[PDB]
Amino acid sequence: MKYMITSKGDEKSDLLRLNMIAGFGEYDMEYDDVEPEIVISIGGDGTFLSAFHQYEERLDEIAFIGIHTGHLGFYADWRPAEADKLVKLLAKGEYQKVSYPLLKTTVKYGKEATYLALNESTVKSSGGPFVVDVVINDIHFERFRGDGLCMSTPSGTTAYNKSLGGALMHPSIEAMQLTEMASINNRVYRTIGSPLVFPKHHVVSLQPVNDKDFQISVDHLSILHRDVQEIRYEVSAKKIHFARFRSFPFWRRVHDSFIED
Amino acid sequence: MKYMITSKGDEKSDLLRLNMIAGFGEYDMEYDDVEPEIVISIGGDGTFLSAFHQYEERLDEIAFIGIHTGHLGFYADWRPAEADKLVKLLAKGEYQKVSYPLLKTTVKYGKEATYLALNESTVKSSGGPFVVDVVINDIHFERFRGDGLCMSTPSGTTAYNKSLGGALMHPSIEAMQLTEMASINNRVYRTIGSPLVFPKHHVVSLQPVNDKDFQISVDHLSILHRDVQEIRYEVSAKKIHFARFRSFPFWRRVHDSFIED
Amino acid sequence: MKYMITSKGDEKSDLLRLNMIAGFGEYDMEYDDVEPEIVISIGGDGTFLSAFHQYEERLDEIAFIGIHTGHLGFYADWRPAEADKLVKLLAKGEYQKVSYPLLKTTVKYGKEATYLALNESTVKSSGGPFVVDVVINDIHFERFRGDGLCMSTPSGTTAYNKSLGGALMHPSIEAMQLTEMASINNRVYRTIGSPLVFPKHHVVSLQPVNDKDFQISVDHLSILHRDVQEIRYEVSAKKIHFARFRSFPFWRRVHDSFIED
Amino acid sequence: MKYMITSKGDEKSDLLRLNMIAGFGEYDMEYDDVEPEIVISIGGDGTFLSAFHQYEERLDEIAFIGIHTGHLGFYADWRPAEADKLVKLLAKGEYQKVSYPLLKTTVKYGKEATYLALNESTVKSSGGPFVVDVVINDIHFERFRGDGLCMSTPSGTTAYNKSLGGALMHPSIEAMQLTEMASINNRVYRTIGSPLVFPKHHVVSLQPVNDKDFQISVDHLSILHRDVQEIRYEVSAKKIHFARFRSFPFWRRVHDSFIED
Ligand SMILES: Nc1ncnc2c1ncn2[C@@H]1O[C@H](CN2CC#Cc3nc4c(N)ncnc4n3[C@@H]3O[C@H](CNC(=O)NCCCNC(=O)C2)[C@@H](O)[C@H]3O)[C@@H](O)[C@H]1O
Ligand SMILES: Nc1ncnc2c1ncn2[C@@H]1O[C@H](CN2CC#Cc3nc4c(N)ncnc4n3[C@@H]3O[C@H](CNC(=O)NCCCNC(=O)C2)[C@@H](O)[C@H]3O)[C@@H](O)[C@H]1O
Ligand SMILES: Nc1ncnc2c1ncn2[C@@H]1O[C@H](CN2CC#Cc3nc4c(N)ncnc4n3[C@@H]3O[C@H](CNC(=O)NCCCNC(=O)C2)[C@@H](O)[C@H]3O)[C@@H](O)[C@H]1O
Ligand SMILES: Nc1ncnc2c1ncn2[C@@H]1O[C@H](CN2CC#Cc3nc4c(N)ncnc4n3[C@@H]3O[C@H](CNC(=O)NCCCNC(=O)C2)[C@@H](O)[C@H]3O)[C@@H](O)[C@H]1O
Repeated sequence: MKYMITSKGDEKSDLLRLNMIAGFGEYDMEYDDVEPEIVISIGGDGTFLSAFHQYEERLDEIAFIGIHTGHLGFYADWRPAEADKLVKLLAKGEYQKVSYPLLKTTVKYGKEATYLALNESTVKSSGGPFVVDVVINDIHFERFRGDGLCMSTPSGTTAYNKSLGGALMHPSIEAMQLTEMASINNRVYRTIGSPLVFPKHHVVSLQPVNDKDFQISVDHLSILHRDVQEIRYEVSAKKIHFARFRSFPFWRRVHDSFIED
Repeated sequence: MKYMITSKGDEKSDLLRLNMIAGFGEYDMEYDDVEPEIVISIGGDGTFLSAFHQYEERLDEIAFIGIHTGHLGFYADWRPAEADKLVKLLAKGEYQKVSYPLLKTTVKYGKEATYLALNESTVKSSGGPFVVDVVINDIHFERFRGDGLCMSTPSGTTAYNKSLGGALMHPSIEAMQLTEMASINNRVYRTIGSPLVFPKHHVVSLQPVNDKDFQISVDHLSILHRDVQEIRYEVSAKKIHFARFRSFPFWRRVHDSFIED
Repeated sequence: MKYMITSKGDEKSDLLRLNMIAGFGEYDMEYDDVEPEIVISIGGDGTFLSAFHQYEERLDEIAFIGIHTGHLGFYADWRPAEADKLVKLLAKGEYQKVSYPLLKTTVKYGKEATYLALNESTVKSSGGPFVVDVVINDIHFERFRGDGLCMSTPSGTTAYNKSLGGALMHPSIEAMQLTEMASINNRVYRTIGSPLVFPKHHVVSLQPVNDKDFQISVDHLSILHRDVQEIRYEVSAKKIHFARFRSFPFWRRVHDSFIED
Repeated sequence: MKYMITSKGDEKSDLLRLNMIAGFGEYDMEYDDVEPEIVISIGGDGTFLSAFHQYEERLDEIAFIGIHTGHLGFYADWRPAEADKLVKLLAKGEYQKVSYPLLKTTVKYGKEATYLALNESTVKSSGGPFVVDVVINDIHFERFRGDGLCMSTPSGTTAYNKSLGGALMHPSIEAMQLTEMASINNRVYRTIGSPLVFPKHHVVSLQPVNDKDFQISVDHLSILHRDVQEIRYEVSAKKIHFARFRSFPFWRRVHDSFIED
């Protein structure tokens, strides 16, 4: 297999990467960071998100693996001490692939840009008040006034979405979840309050009310967009694929990350 | 079609029912409350939940319709003024069927009882402290200490689940959602806090820790169970079917019920 | 000083109590559980709440001290290993007194009963729906529909109130805090949602709307009241007094109980 | 009395102001915007906050009055139709003064700046991750990681603080309330979660952990501070004073603004 390895870049991660490369040299494994079939991320979830975005144009051809060199990362399945066992198992093709859903964000102006999110896409104002109309499948649902909005994938539900009161969703559910950031609610201004969970093929559109400039973040890459006509969220047709070598169920992963491990 | 009509029993609902019966008499419609194919509920969501439980043994043979005689009911699609138009459309078979998921609860003792919920199943203590171990697909996930737990269907997400901070979920998603009621969280006792959303085929089991008596409510029918070994939640294979005569999208229904109408 | 010692009653607490009694015998200390001036509670916060209610008729004549024999108790200032140092310091009168506010609950029928709470007073229905009008200083404020209501003292804010989303309040603030349990909020039914913090001399009255039977709990002593006309909450004029031998600030106590220790 | 009138500046507010000025001309009232004793704000709460900050250096010499020309403003006690009755009552000195507490924020660098807030002071990062140590009366209480923090006065509790889950506090309570914005909570990172309510003379200090640049907002005036050593919050010794001409209790004001009016 062609493979590549990204590192967080501290001394620990860089040496783990060099040692795994040396270990891969003893098998029919070619290091190739243009067209890898296996992408190994060594670091944390931030490192793993950067790896996903480096290869977002070849998701259907890649299985990802995460090694956490600090504390547990949610997209990590290996500790550094297990890296040799990983090399051997990867080499012998001894794995099954697991797929998580992805979120597509489309930004239109006055022209379009699309982004793929593994965790979430959020939107805030570029300074002034944040006010958008929320339109669900072309039905006007609410006018949102507040700090911003967060649209999460299932595997993203344990990240920013969790901090905003959202529900944790198992990743086999093909859905996206919208959570509010500090909405205004009084007798004049009203939002639903609750997180909202949307299935595949529903489209959630945000439409400016006054200011048209927004800070849009996709997995914490945050970009100012000007003259925005619409921001459209839907579950992507594209999926990220994971190499899985043993059972590490999602709910155990949640348990280990939030309850005790 | 065989049909029947349940009424909340106030003067308004009883007369609407008699007038609809008279209207049905002018078509090939037989009143039959043993084996109806159409069940019409006139009242509110409580009335509609009672209708569902009166016929839970023939869900695959029945389409339900709700008329709200007070303010909007979530399971209601008609106002009383539209009852004549309903009679005519029902008679001419001018409808499509829509299915919502259901929740199955199994209670084992030391012997089993199962219940079907359209909104939710909740569990509390019979007086003493409520303490259960939460086991997800045979994996011990947390020990819950607090007031109780609520497992909601998708259409139930807008009911008790909403009041407990849960996410609102579109009913095409085959899932159930677990929410906490006032858990204890300190350095000794820890729960996940967040609502949890489970797909079809996941089993959530509650296991007593000390007290074995629980008050279990299914759609607000609340029953004391003694000597409980286990309470198991899963998405039912059974579905409730609705007669639909026009588009009334779920998110518009949410909008009309919580934002403005 | 006259003193007494209550024990949780496990082997550990009973022996600690006997050893402290023996230690007190070596000083001008008389064991007296009718008119103690010092009440020592050995156990947990439940034990300490029982001690407070055993002596609620002599609060102005008593300083309380808590020993936690299990993990940290919020009303506890001593570990069991420090009991000897406690005996010596108590005996030599080497302490300052600290006062926390208390909550008064009055229940009227059709006749009155009053209770004093150190943590909180809550109200629920005796089975049926819970619906009360909330009246603040004779001003109708909201009609509450839901599971119940919790009125907390400042030192109670870290207990049930915390689990219900309430704010943690420093105990020098003479106030009470009202929190909701799972209110219904839709276009027909509306509550404030937020916790409410009331100063001394404000009166919060709950008035039945339909059912007149309520389960009222004061520090987890829960009693059915029938034919209730009114439930009135106000900050008590009475205060619980603590013996303090060293600085153990409230916010450090919070830190140690919820963050790390 | 010397008085001045600020207007939101729309046609409606400017004409109300001119008509009130004309009405004041018929009494012993001098228009003076350098040293007014009465400051009348015509507009909304934003207008009223701007009036407060225009005169923050003479709070002990000023009574404020608010007129809301749009929907109810929380700092507003008059509708535009009552402006004549206001002029007459103000002129004849027919009023009592009411005082609300204020929040003092001190920012130190490496040099100090202080600000007075009527609603709240918030702190966020200037872009990068927000990470501060929270120190309460020189006791390290938690390391906060998340979007930011909000410190609210009592009258501010119904504003941003409310949107962040904070408790609503009656303004006679001399306190400040700290609320979190989307904190990270997992097995590695822990915050208290709950709002915290501090009495007079407690000092809450925020200390940078890595990045030293912060966006600090005081009543929605938002300013970048660089090279920050510390941000200190305490209840101000200074108070804003209101002219009151009739009873309009705080809890009725809350009721009218959030429940119905
Ligand atoms: N106010 C907020 N509250 C909560 N989360 C927030 C907030 N703002 C942004 N984010 C999330 O940061 C992601 C991106 N950063 C790497 C990551 C992750 C991750 N992904 C998952 C997952 N799928 N499941 C469970 N845990 C996960 N984690 C865990 O978050 C912790 C690290 N993140 C933070 O410090 N963020 C705060 C600002 C700084 N960020 C970064 O520079 C990049 C590590 O523990 C990591 O393991 C974004 O995508 C949001 O989601
Ligand atoms: N603390 C609580 N907070 C919030 N809900 C609670 C709480 N406790 C129990 N329940 C729910 O009551 C259901 C059952 N009652 C009929 C119904 C409904 C319904 N179903 C849906 C739906 N699927 N989507 C959107 N709205 C829905 N509604 C709307 O609730 C309002 C009526 N219910 C209440 O007064 N309950 C409080 C106790 C009294 N109950 C009853 O005697 C029977 C009407 O407005 C009705 O339209 C149970 O199943 C829970 O879910
Ligand atoms: N759903 C709920 N969620 C959260 N609390 C609830 C709930 N229902 C009731 N209560 C509280 O129980 C008190 C009374 N019980 C002894 C105590 C305490 C206490 N007082 C304080 C304080 N002032 N500050 C910080 N921690 C405190 N604790 C800590 O609570 C833990 C123990 N309590 C519970 O298991 N209760 C659940 C039901 C069983 N209870 C009891 O048999 C008696 C121990 O850790 C103890 O240290 C009542 O008064 C409420 O407040
Ligand atoms: N995410 C957020 N969620 C909730 N509040 C937020 C958020 N961010 C900032 N703020 C608050 O805005 C204040 C400042 N703006 C004028 C005011 C007020 C006020 N003060 C009180 C009070 N003491 N009690 C009850 N209601 C009050 N209101 C009511 O807020 C509504 C208007 N405010 C907003 O649109 N803000 C969002 C951004 C735009 N802002 C402004 O350009 C200036 C009107 O209804 C007004 O009446 C700041 O100081 C925060 O507190």
